[PDB]
Amino acid sequence: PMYQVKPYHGGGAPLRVELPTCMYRLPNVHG
Amino acid sequence: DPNQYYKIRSQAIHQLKVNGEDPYPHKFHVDISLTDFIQKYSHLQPGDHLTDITLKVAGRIHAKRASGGKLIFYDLRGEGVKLQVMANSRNYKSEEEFIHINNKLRRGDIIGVQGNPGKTKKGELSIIPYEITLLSPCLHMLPHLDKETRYRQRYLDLILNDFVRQKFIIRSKIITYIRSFLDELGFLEIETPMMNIIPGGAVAKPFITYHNELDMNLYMRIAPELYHKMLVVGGIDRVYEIGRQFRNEGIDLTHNPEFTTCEFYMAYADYHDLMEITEKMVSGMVKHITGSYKVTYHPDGPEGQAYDVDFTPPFRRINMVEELEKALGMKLPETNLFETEETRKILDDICVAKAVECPPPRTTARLLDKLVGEFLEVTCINPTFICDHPQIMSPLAKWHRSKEGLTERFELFVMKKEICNAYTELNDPMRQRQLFEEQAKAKAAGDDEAMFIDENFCTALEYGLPPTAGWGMGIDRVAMFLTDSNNIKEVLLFPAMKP
Amino acid sequence: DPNQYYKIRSQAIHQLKVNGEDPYPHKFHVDISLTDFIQKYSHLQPGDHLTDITLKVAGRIHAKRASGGKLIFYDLRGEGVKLQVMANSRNYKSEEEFIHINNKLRRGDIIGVQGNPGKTKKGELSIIPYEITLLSPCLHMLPHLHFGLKDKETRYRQRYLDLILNDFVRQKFIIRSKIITYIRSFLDELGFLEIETPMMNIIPGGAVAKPFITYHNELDMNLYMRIAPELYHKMLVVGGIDRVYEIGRQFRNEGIDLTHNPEFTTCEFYMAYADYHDLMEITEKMVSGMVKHITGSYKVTYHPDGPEGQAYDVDFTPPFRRINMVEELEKALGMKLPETNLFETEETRKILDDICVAKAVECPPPRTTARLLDKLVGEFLEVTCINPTFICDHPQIMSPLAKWHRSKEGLTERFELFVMKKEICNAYTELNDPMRQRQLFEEQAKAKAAGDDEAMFIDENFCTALEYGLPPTAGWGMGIDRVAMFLTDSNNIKEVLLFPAMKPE
Amino acid sequence: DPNQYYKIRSQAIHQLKVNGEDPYPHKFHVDISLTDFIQKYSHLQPGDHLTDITLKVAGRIHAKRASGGKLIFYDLRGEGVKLQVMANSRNYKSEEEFIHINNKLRRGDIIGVQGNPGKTKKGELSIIPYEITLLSPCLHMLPHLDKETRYRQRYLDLILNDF
Ligand SMILES: C[C@H]1CCC[C@H](C[C@H]2Cc3cc(O)cc(O)c3C(=O)O2)O1
Ligand SMILES: C[C@H]1CCC[C@H](C[C@H]2Cc3cc(O)cc(O)c3C(=O)O2)O1
Ligand SMILES: N[C@@H](CCCC[NH3+])C(=O)O
Ligand SMILES: N[C@@H](CCCC[NH3+])C(=O)O
Repeated sequence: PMYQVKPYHGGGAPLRVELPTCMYRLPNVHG
Repeated sequence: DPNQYYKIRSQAIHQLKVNGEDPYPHKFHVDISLTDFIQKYSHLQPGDHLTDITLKVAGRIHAKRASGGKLIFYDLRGEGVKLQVMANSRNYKSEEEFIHINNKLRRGDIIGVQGNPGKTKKGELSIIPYEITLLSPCLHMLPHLDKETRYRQRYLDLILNDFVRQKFIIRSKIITYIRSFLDELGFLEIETPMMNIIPGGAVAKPFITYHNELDMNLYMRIAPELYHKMLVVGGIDRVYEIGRQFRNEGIDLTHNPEFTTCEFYMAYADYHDLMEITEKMVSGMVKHITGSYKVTYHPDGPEGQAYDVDFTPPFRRINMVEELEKALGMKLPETNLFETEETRKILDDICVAKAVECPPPRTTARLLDKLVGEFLEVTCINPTFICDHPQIMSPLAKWHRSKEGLTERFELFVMKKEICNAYTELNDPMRQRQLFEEQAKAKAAGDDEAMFIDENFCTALEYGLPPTAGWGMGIDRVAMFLTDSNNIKEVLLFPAMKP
Repeated sequence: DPNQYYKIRSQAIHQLKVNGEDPYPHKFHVDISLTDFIQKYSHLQPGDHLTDITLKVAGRIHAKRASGGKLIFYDLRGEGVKLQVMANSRNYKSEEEFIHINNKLRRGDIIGVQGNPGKTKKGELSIIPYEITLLSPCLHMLPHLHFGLKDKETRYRQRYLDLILNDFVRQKFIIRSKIITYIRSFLDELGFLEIETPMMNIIPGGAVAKPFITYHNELDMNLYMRIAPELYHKMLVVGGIDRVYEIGRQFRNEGIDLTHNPEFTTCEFYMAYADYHDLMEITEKMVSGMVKHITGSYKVTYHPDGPEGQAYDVDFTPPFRRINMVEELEKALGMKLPETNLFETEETRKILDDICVAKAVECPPPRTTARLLDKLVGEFLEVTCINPTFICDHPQIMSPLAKWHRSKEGLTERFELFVMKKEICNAYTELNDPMRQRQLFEEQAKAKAAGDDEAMFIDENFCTALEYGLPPTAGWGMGIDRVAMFLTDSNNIKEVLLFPAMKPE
Repeated sequence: DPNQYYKIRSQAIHQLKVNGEDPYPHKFHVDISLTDFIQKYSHLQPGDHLTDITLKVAGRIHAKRASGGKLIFYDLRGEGVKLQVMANSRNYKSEEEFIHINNKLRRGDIIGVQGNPGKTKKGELSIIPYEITLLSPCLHMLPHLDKETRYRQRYLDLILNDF
């Protein structure tokens, strides 16, 4: 096996991108 | 009749425009995908109707079926799945509007649906609309259920044929898997020029183009090889590139003029290392994507027999010259004699005797290549390494450390077709320059297959390229084998076609 | 002298080949990277020597320093870091081999080193070799930071020299790679399919540009290198693939300057059932997220005029400022503009021409309505876009593939994202009415046949695809190289291209 | 003792402020209500763990229970319902962070949870966190399970009494 080289992304943790988001909703109490 | 349909529908849609009914609305607010809808409500019992839940979905109409005067079913498709729309006037916003929309809609139309989850008596999952909106009408008569048409109108192919999408999803998974594999090994993903003053790194007829601002002709790249090695000289020890190459050659089942490859270069590695890495990458790829090491392939298409191709490592290895000797039933010259005219003549004679055709020029490299094609490559069904090519056919490969006249090179073959090419990189600038001079001399004599000499690259080598091994893979061909396609056009979204 | 150096070293290396000393060995077994070596043994105390640990490393000699007859220091570099080799005669395999190898090696050579971790009295982490092996000699006089190379042209013509000598260059291309990887991750997670579409076309489309022309042997016809993948992407959306993206090369046969190269990399994506409002939100999220991930914060320092000019912090903190093109331009001009639509009207064109003249805003022929507006927008609006800024609602006459604005007559649902006066993104709600699209193509066609050589060709095939029904959709493009420029503090596109195109030397 | 608790927690929270750990963050992106979460995943079988699904929820901690050194249960309440948070270091973003957050959190705190739907062996619906965020700490000792107090501090009445 070839000698180890750490990934350029750092090696800490898998890339975790910030994604778009949507304010959650609660149901109509009267419905 | 299709022509009539188009004339009639076009007029009806223009009329919708004139009447201010907006047949191409700007925005429809899809709430949930069809896939998620199916997943969320498949647990429903026949007859159920969640009147409290209203959702918005969208897709393309593949079927329209009336049942009485107040009920119409639409087959709504998207994302490779389907959902029934069960429209009864009783649940619709209004009866008049129910009438108007149903009269407006046709097979092929893109629609948005607002309604409730439900299930028919027969147990068919459905959405029961409060309102249906036309999002984009189909002006043509949608086809139902040759290959030319599939390739010239890929969008039609994609609409009608579920498997096509799946092939391109698999293609994408292959590429993404490779990036993950190399990134994890500490490779840097790079981009090198697609336009070159001098094309190199392969044997191919190039595309030529005129660049205006530089007032000079340029060639489209046939490979990125020489740039990558210069980057390794630059001290970037591990590099890779997945990108397009261009070869101005013929089109057939396994060749397209533009195609996608992955090349990577690894300092302090040799060809033995690249064999293990190739095995691990390819076997791991097949297993991750298909669920096992064995994949079914129809080399002659579905009309013929199928074979399970076994990617379980380790792969079979054969040595070009030795195996060719066995295959021919005759002793070949010593490998240190492969540069001689005597050997060329011997190969020419063998080709004649065995009825192996080789068009001019009948050079040693080409005659050997034809022989290898005939007697060795055809035996490579499962993944097979063909190794230790003569130097005369491998002008960028490093001489073999123990076999005089050979090189430390391998090719990986699957189902008689080449998917990878790799070698310990030649890093002796004097020997590389000698080989380039021989190429250029052959080129001037009339051998079109000969390489151009690249001075900038040779100069780069003079600064010191570490011992290094490099590797290339034909992505399209890999995709062919993992999608059971025997025509490269199946794994290219828009293949080149004669108009 | 360098010329003499090369002759002498070449002969010496040749003599090594003759004597069977193998100066280009096939395989050396590296045990550990220099980065790992440093991380593992930085803890050592001055004077430490781990005699029980033997490791193999490799790299390029950047310096050679003799200290008496029995001690030599080599500055060994790789991976952007350095490690000192402290070669002591008594620790070497033998004194005779110690002399022989030292007499053989020169600055620049690639070597492999087998030895023990250690640290000098002065506290310098080192490896103490049992054996050193020449892996690949440098035949030229290797340049040095003090002298060289800062000369741009040499740097771009011999990028390998630039990478060897200048650590910041490697760092720029690492950042560039991180940008692309970030975008793929972002789009993959939103369910987009990464696709590849033809780079060679019968008709180039999807942008305004001069194409490259080439000859295809098999089909015996000329083909054009793509200027944009846009029309293929929309046909696939028609095909039912709702979300697609492609990061790839485009070719435009135009000028070369600080922000323009004839081949450059873009990302385009197309998203069914989205409009331009959705794409602004996604753009803000992607770009701000990218900047914070890569740099550690939303604020980036940039030198728009290079290191000899003033720097500015660019704030990518969302939400981005939004301005409407015509509105803001009218405010900046202190006057109202004439209304325009799809058709070129001489009255309107003349009014814009007069405005350009009065404001001393240049516009080379042809002085079309769209081009005069473009120049005006450049002078008065783009120059104010320092922080990321959306310029929105372009006139239809500037946007032949953009859908008409649902509430603003004569305008379109389009935006461009500007950073430091340069446009890093272009996007719009896609025109999906075939009759309207064909109509715009006919106007483009007229204008070509009238003298606009950048104007679009009718794509009869694409219009046909639109006739089968393109869902409401929004598309987007990003100039990857420009983003890289802004995130690497480069004001020249050549800094973020490994091998930029250069006029012959 | 309630007075002592308040003095001690107040100091700890001010310290979080000084250390730049932002104990009152501006925005947490709730993905789904607790009610919908319960409705969506009650069909799960004991032992299940949907590692492909990540969701964000929020609420008030009504109970904290350690089980060994690598497992802590939080009773998360809101909307008149409750959801168990099953935090094991093995599923958390990192062990060190797992330690830090658990040491920080107390009964009463408002928290945001990012994690996967799951079910314990015993059949308790749960969310298994990748990350927990303190949204608003409770500085006072939360009461458990006169009428004057209920009427003068209606918010306490509402927290404690579902009816
Ligand atoms: C980089 C190389 C390594 C060997 C396999 C493969 C060869 C490549 C040859 C080749 C030549 C050509 O003119 C057109 C094509 O579509 C291909 C191909 O797909 O496969 O990729
Ligand atoms: C696809 C587009 C969208 C807008 C930003 C960017 C524009 C693009 C224009 C452009 C034109 C050209 O001829 C040469 C170039 O290097 C560029 C560039 O880098 O930026 O990418
Ligand atoms: N450039 C080669 C692939 C890499 C070979 C090893 N450097 C080809 O096009 O076949
Ligand atoms: N093709 C555009 C980018 C995408 C615009 C939105 N469809 C360009 O080259 O500028």
